[PDB]
Amino acid sequence: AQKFNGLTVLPPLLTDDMIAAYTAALVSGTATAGWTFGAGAALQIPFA
Amino acid sequence: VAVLYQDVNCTDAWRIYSTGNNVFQTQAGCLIGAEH
Ligand SMILES: *[C@@H]1O[C@H](CO[C@@H]2O[C@@H](C)[C@@H](O)[C@@H](O)[C@@H]2O)[C@@H](O[C@@H]2O[C@H](CO)[C@@H](O[C@@H]3O[C@H](CO[C@H]4O[C@H](CO)[C@@H](O)[C@H](O)[C@@H]4O)[C@@H](O)[C@H](O)[C@@H]3O)[C@H](O)[C@H]2NC(C)=O)[C@H](O)[C@H]1NC(C)=O
Repeated sequence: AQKFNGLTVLPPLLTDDMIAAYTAALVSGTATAGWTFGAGAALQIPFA
Repeated sequence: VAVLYQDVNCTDAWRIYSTGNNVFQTQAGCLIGAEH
């Protein structure tokens, strides 16, 4: 009915897979390098 | 120009104004006039 009366819903540019990929990259960066004071050149460090 | 039809499945009576040489399907609908 919505479409028959000329009301359309458009898809977002970024899919769910892309957002999940971004979050996975952020978590991996925190676990591996854990950059502090910004997001530049990752510096590896043991988690402990 | 290129034309995107949101509610048409062109994979392999189509409700499109005109066809072309670069009709193909995407996750956003049927696209005509653009090369992939
Ligand atoms: C737009 O339409 C396409 C094509 O739809 C086909 O044609 C229309 C007219 C109907 O007859 C459909 O039933 C036809 O499929 C859709 O793509 C199809 O999507 C379905 C559902 O996801 C797919 O079915 C799956 O296919 C797999 C097994 O099939 C295997 O063999 C076929 C060849 O016979 C091959 O294409 C496929 O890759 C496999 O090797 C499997 O994932 C699963 O079990 C299921 O059967 C079907 O394969 C798709 N067909 C094609 C040609 O891509 C689109 O989904 C539809 N788009 C939208 C947005 O709705």
